Amino acid sequence: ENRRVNADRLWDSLMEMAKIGPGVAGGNNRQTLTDADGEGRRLFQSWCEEAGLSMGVDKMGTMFLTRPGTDPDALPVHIGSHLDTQPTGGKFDGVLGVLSGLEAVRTMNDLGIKTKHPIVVTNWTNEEGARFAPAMLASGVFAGVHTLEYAYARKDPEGKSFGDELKRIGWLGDEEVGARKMHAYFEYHIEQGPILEAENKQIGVVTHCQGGWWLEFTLTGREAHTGSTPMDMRVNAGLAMARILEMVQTVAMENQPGAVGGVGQMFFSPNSRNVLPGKVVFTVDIRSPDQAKLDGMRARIEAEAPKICERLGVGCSIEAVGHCDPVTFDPKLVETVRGAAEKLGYSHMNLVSGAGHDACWAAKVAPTTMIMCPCVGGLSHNEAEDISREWAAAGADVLFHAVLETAEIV
Amino acid sequence: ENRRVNADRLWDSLMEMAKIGPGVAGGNNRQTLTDADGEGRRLFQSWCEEAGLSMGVDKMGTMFLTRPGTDPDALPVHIGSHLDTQPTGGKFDGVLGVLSGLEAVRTMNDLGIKTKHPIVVTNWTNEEGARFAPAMLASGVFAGVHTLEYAYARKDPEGKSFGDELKRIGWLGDEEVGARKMHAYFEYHIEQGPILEAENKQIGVVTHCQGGWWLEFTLTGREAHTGSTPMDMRVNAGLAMARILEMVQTVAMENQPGAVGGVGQMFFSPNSRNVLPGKVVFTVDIRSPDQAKLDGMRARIEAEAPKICERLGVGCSIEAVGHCDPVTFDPKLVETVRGAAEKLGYSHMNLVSGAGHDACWAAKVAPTTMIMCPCVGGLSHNEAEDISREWAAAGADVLFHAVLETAEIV
Ligand SMILES: NC(=O)N[C@@H](Cc1ccc(O)cc1)C(=O)O
Ligand SMILES: NC(=O)N[C@@H](Cc1ccc(O)cc1)C(=O)O
Ligand SMILES: [Cl-]
Ligand SMILES: [Zn+2]
Ligand SMILES: [Zn+2]
Ligand SMILES: [Zn+2]
Ligand SMILES: [Zn+2]
Repeated sequence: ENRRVNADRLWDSLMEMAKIGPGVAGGNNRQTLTDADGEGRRLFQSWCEEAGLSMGVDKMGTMFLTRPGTDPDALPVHIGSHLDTQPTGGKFDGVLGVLSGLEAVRTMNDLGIKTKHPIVVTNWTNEEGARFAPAMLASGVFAGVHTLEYAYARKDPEGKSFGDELKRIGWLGDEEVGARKMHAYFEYHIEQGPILEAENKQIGVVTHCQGGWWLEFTLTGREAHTGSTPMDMRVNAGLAMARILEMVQTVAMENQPGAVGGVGQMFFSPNSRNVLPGKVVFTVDIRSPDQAKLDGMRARIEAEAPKICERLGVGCSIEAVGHCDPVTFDPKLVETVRGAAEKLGYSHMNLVSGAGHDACWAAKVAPTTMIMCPCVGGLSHNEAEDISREWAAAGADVLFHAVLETAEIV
Repeated sequence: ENRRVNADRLWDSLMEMAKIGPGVAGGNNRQTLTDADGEGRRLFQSWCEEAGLSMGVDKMGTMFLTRPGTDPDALPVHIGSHLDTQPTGGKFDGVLGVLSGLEAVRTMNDLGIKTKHPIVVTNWTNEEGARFAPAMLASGVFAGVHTLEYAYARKDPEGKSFGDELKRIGWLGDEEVGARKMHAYFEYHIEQGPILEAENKQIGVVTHCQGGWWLEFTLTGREAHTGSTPMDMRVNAGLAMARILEMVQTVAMENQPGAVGGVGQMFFSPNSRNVLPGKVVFTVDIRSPDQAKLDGMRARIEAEAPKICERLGVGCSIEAVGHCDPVTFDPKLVETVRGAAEKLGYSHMNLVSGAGHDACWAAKVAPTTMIMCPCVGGLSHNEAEDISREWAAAGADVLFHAVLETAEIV
């Protein structure tokens, strides 16, 4: 209640990691299994070892940095997030949670605090799902949602497989994925939504996570000349994609509040200015806090889209390339978080997470919750993503205390 | 009337060139200024020199192969097309006209025919405008529509410039672009439309070319998280693009008959599945045989599209990256072509060309017309583009006789 993390030390570690794999506007382009990700993992590794943590790496490249407890038989409390970013990443999505875990350890060392349960700072591979789909791939293997082989065979847009890239940057570890058992899992993360800033609250007590689908459409047209083909003879997969995006906007807007839909990825083949496309590939991202509502939006998109296509002579094929159902966080750990906020005198409210997180898969296999701090305009997945020294430190303080309650001081 | 070209020799030259830069389905991917194009140009060069033609090359890489006439004062009759293809090219778009020119020369040699006017077989650089926009770039320089510098600075999607690529494959010539004066220019080309096949006509007597615009849209959104951004806070340039494609389909359909509108090329940035795009870039291709109608479709697309975008918070920027006005071919050469068809006993009808061609720029600077043969289902810019030995030869015969009438036998 007096005991606080070092704000300047946390902040300084965030500005140092921001320099690894810079974007073009003061954010980060440090995507999974690139060289810059390798550099980021090594920097994090070295900081952690100077803090007395010992490293284990699983076959999905997930890094576990351990601070032993006083009971050698006791299961660990993990503090988790990701160091991998979007191509237009901010400095804080993922990174905040991992380096807050480090700061909590450093503070314990500064105060010579021992715990019953070990504490394990965790960096999951390919949270973002920008380079290889799905998102939360490593934590999904951990929870048994995906096989190792399935994960290894994911390809980026240049055709490189996840497995090979992991091996290339040198982070294929020896531990079986998901062989570690957790006593509890905590994730500190920026909100990525406008609510905490708009309501003037310092801490978000995360109760639930909204679920989502990634539906990948492959539409088949007929390559043909854009100048000499009569309109009544075109098989236009581009127009079909256009009508499908409009229909997604309608489904989302007919399902307010608590529903989003949209598309961020799109490919045309062969992508010539005077050739109607033979393939159009894109991903629809739909999400709701409410399972039945999410099921209903999916069924509907999947029924209406083939009819848009059939009206145009266009072939339509859909694959789920990502899926997380809504999650309810562990009520006991939710109280610990609220309690830590109150003990510390920090304004707080409950919150549903808008994004998915590795925490959502962690909750399959262990008591789990999350903590959020505010971010400016709820902007995230943009280089302009912004938090203050003061916001970051507040939530880290809450993380510190929640973890100590759960790991048990001696 | 007895004198016909060698159908097996023409056809065999088409099947030989088809083996250079193969596609993935028995067409061709032999785009401008690739190594495959270098190889195609060299094969054509060697066939022409075996036929006693002498070569000049301009600074745009256009190849002029000359057969002398007996009048020292007389300007040449050119036979023109292109050997460069789309990524999903057929074996016949462009190639038919260039190798028919060669076949006509070989037949003149076989019959020992001399002409008053010299004959110049012409292969123009970057007709297709698939790799570098605009289309008909070299012939455009020739007719004075584009500067040499502007042409050299065109970039492909990987950032290579036209100028450098021309130099690399070894086709930068020494002649000033457009220094040659032509007496007349003829282009034999497949129809790329269904009409000749459907009407059971062997020869298309081309009277006009429909004109067109390439309008390149750059839409500006805000990169944002596709799960955690509320719908009322998204600036969705993808949805804006979707509504613009639908508006184009409406403008085209409301301008029937004689209007086409469509999109073959599209880029999203940064093209991650969970990041709404910051940039969406695409090209709208609009065409009409009627100038006022084409003008009107452009004004309308250019007025309605910024309003679609402004309603979504999206910034809108439009640049013309290609333009040819409707062309009326030289009526005297049109009669020569009709006459050759009649002399030979080939069924014929008039046609407006759906595509643009180098012929359209040639017509700025010399009497010009085109000859078409049928193609199956009017399918073109597709590897499955199809003509028969019999169709190809008939139109070449008409080319031969039209050119002889115009160049004048001795
Ligand atoms: N904070 C963050 O990196 N989160 C990702 C993870 C995710 C993506 C798709 C999905 O279906 C479930 C989770 C995001 O929601 O974009
Ligand atoms: N041979 C061929 O396929 N021709 C091209 C040329 C063209 C392109 C754009 C334009 O505005 C005018 C002409 C096509 O029609 O796409
Ligand atoms: Cl090449
Ligand atoms: Zn995250
Ligand atoms: Zn993220
Ligand atoms: Zn052509
Ligand atoms: Zn073409």
